[PDB]
Amino acid sequence: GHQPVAEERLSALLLNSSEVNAVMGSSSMQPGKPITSMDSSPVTVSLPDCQGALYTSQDPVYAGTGYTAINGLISSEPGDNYEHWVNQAVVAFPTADKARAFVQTSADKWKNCAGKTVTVTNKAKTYRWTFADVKGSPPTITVIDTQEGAEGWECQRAMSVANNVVVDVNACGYQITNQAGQIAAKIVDKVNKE
Ligand SMILES: [Tb+3]
Ligand SMILES: [Tb+3]
Repeated sequence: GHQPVAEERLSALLLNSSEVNAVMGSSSMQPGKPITSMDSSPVTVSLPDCQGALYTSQDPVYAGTGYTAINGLISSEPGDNYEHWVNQAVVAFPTADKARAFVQTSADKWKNCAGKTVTVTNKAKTYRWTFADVKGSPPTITVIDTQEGAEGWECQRAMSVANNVVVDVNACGYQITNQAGQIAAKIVDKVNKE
């Protein structure tokens, strides 16, 4: 079987509520409404090409890449002070080649963000985030970013590709090590079984 994943099957690739909870160490995370388009809400990053290194599914990042469809979910415990937060998305491309090219581009951009602090402005609010080094083994990339302050809030970004599908994950919390890497690998397993 060498057929690509159909656009209409993207939602079946995401992790369910049990799976998200299990990775994150929670029993109460809940998903929001399906996300079915790229995010074009404005955000300013002091190094503009680090936008994708901070957030999944960003319009300025995916624009022009040939993607055909995106399906995602954001999950967290209820309330304003959730312990865990996950944004998981899968992005369909016409071919494996185009999907892989996008991850390669992402790897180039993330490597220029590694080991740097950037300033991010959103809704007239400004915060600084510090990137660790880019990790992972082909075709997966990961990087941990840490929000300034004594909270210790952090996010791990993970991106991978299988078949014609790019897997794009942001997992955040106070005890981040490789949750986004785990999520990505589980989504890749779902792509593989399509
Ligand atoms: Tb957003
Ligand atoms: Tb906060």
